[PDB]
Amino acid sequence: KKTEIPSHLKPFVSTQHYDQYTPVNHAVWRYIMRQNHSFLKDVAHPAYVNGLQSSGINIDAIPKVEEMNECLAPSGWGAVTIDGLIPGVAFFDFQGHGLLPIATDIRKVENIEYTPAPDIVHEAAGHAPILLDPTYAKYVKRFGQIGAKAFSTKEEHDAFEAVRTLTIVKESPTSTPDEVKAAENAVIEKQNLVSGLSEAEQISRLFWWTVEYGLIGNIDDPKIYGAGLLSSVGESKHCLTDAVEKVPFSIEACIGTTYDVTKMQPQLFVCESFEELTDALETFSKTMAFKTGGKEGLEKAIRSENYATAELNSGLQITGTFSETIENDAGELIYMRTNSPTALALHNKQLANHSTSVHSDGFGTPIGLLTENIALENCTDEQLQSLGITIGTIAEFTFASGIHVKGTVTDIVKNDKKIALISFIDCTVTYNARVLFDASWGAFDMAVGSQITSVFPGAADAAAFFPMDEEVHEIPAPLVLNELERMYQTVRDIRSEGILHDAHIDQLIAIQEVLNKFYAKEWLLRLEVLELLLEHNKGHETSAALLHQLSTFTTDEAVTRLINNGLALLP
Ligand SMILES: [Fe+3]
Repeated sequence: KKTEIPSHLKPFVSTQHYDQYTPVNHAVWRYIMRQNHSFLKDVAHPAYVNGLQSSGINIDAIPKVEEMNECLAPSGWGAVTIDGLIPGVAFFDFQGHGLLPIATDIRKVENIEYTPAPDIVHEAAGHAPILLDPTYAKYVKRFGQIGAKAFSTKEEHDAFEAVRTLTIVKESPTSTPDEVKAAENAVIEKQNLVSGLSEAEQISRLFWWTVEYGLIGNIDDPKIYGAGLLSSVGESKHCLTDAVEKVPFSIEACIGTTYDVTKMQPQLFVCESFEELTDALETFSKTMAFKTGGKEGLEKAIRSENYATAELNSGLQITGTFSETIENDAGELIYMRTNSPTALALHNKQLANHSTSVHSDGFGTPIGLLTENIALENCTDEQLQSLGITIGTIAEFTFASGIHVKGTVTDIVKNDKKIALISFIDCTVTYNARVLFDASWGAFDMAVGSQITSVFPGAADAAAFFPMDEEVHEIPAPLVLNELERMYQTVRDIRSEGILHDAHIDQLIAIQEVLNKFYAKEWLLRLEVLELLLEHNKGHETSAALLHQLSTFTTDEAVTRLINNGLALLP
């Protein structure tokens, strides 16, 4: 059975259009994967070669994400297509559900060595292979669940929105250079306001030094598992040199080390085992608001200025933008409120009659034990009758804080044995002089709890809380393929047949003549023709000429390295 996509993450899911891959795109995939196989089979984690094949990824052509999804299903994993930049919490949430999110664009031939934007080479060929090791898949899935609970600052949310805006303007024909420059400046302004170390920044550093640039084994002879290294033979070769410091993995070093995506990594972190990473991630998770709860967790929710969920010891989950807290003389929290539409939930399921439409202007809740050391959450029906908490009865009780509640009880919502929500009408709630609830305001819904167990970003029932929009994407128009693309396709068609008859050899010589007359800088198609002739021991004169031309092709250092690496794989 295939891994299911949660309804809340369905809005981020797109479609891979295979017909948008040109013959050059398949050739670029093939060259990179052949180079990746040559070097990584000896220096990468042992799972890389069989893991790529078992993930549905082949060297000859770009992979289909739907095939990868079927291939990973026996491992309890899946693959989905995403279009454009998605929030970090969603990126991690997919992984927490055992789903690999893959952007399907491929890099241009001019950007084989470095792509400014991560492509299918990195997102499929880098992130999928080691998942075939169940210990690694366990770490990535657990990392996904923890990363989806990480709080970001309002400044980080603003910076992310501005970055998403720039990508839409930059990739649009209507946009002017000045319209782009403004979006570029908005990013610098928003990024400048970012300060401090959020849980999300720490999780981002941990993911980078493990899932992305991680090394495993003896520090003297480390093996590569990092997706960025598995997608870059150039970086993987440099990383194993003394030019890059190998440092033992630690949570402290990784969460405290910043990174630059533009330049090669100055240091890399070596783990002994995936079990070590999983244990360290769990130990780190205890510093996070989802595990801590309390005012410390709620403070992170307020700094986010974004939707968050507070879970009480009753199990009542409150989803909204938290805005204010009332603390006592000892700094202990006794009351909290939201300033936004709010929803209430039990067991990640929205309670009936407790949607955003009901709580449109905010939700306020006293938190603590009652007087006489009474935990209202664990109170029995008999104890509630003694307290006066019975439907149709005017209830009057005082919290240990001094918050005073008087109202006619309308409803009691229980979570199993525990009391979770007490609804009131004609209700007045007061703390000293301050009126926390006025009877003119109507219904008071009192969440029951003495402690805040967990604070996490987003919603407990995201499908109910958020609009699950079914976006419509237009199918892209069919590609028009020029002479060069057709020549690449012709070499691929001949290689697939596995026969090199006289007419096929004549076609290859015709292609070599077109390249000599009209395509002086075309090195990849020349390499593919040389590879094919050498494989079938045919066209001896054409092969010698192509080998000499490619060996002495250009003064350019990058292309020379790219050609020489291709020449190195020849029979
Ligand atoms: Fe990556």
